[PDB]
Amino acid sequence: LSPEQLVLTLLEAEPPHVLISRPSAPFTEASMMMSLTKLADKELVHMISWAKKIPGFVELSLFDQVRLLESCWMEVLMMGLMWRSIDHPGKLIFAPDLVLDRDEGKCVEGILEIFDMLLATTSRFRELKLQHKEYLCVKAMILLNSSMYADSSRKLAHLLNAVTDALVWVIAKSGISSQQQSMRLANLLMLLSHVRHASNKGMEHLLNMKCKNVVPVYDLLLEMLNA
Amino acid sequence: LSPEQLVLTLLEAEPPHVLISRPSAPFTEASMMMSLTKLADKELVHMISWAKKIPGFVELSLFDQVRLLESCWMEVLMMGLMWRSIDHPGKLIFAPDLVLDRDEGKCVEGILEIFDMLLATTSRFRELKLQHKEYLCVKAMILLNSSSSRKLAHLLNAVTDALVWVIAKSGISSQQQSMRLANLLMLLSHVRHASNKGMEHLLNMKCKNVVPVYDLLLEMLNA
Amino acid sequence: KLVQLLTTT
Amino acid sequence: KLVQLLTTT
Ligand SMILES: Oc1ccc2cc(-c3noc4cc(O)ccc34)ccc2c1
Ligand SMILES: Oc1ccc2cc(-c3noc4cc(O)ccc34)ccc2c1
Repeated sequence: LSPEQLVLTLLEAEPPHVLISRPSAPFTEASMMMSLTKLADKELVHMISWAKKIPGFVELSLFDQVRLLESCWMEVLMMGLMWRSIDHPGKLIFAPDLVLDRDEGKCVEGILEIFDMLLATTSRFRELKLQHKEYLCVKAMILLNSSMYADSSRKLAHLLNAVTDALVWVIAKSGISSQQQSMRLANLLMLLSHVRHASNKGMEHLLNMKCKNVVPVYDLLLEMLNA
Repeated sequence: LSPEQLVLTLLEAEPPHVLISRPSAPFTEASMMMSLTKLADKELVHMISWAKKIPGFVELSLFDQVRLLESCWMEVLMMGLMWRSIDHPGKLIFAPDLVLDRDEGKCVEGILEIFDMLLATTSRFRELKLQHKEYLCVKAMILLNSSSSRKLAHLLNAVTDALVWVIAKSGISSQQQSMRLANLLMLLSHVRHASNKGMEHLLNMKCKNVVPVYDLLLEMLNA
Repeated sequence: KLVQLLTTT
Repeated sequence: KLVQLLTTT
């Protein structure tokens, strides 16, 4: 299975586009969090299916599969957010019928901070001209490299290695310099830290919200949160 | 300033190891929190001098220097720790005479988890056989990547270029140079995560009164 | 919920 | 104090 064929299977693993079915209208504090949690919940379902389509994922023990997703679900959502917003400076395209500015994130306390982290990192990927195929590998790497740590474990590293090798290949095909190729790989990988940082901040904020019973936490998003 | 000169400069800038003695008696919740915090406080002082020696750091606006350091101080401390513990599987060498065991992390609620990540990530570095020169570059990238703004980007590329030059000087195939670069950098996330759990824990321990949080250590904790 | 989706299609 | 160490020393 060459790097090219592995990337193709990730493309085929891409989840479907989601909409929250909200008639276009101004966002208030209740409707905004309501929309974000309702969408995160729908996407979580598709994330599980997406993960099982990554060659070898289903061959991991159930403990690993569960632990890897409980660990990275928020990062994969944000990484998907950044890809979709890449072509729209200033905006965060959570969904076609759920688009937010920085000013809209002001109505809700603690959110403007998170949006800024997401906008800055989206902006960063935008100046590097993140390519779709790169997006695919990176998003996969987030899943496989999320949680901190024999038969199953070796398969993970083997699987993570495979995706790493797929990202190198994609960069190799851009035809750029070898120095430029190495510089691009590092610039893309260094952003994983930023995605993880916003993730920790978003769950912290989401968790506080749950405790206040201000958001309609849905079954799936709920256990992914508690985990 | 060639990559090699940047490496050579980072090697000289390495701060001296802070010597702290392990308490006489077997650790208690407090004696451990006071050891760790005392050591961290002293190391922060050296870290700030260290950062001012990173080529071009002092050329950034004061505000950026403050944001980088407040954002990465714990990661840098942990990366230093992991490197000092690299040739001692199972152990975390916080200092020459303060060699904590994984089990000693029980006399403190919730610190074992943080210790496990550190040990986990350390083993990964051990497995990759991290080299002194790679380590110097990585630690500096942590600080420059916690991210005048354009001057920080060229600073990060400068260090990235150095890490790339160091790995290339190992002789592994070009393909394997890329793979090693990737494998080393993927670990940055883990360090950032541990930093997050570690700082949240620390702030918690401060609210509990379990240990006095010094002036500099408190500023950094709050950011 | 997570586990049942992991084991079904 | 952080600002002091960065600029004062
Ligand atoms: O595709 C998606 C769907 C939902 C998402 C929610 C957040 C988010 N960041 O910070 C928060 C804080 C909250 O209270 C609720 C949600 C969030 C970030 C990225 C997302 C991407
Ligand atoms: O060189 C150093 C010095 C102090 C350090 C403290 C922690 C640490 N991890 O989790 C914590 C929780 C606390 O409450 C206090 C300190 C910590 C981790 C790495 C370190 C490296």
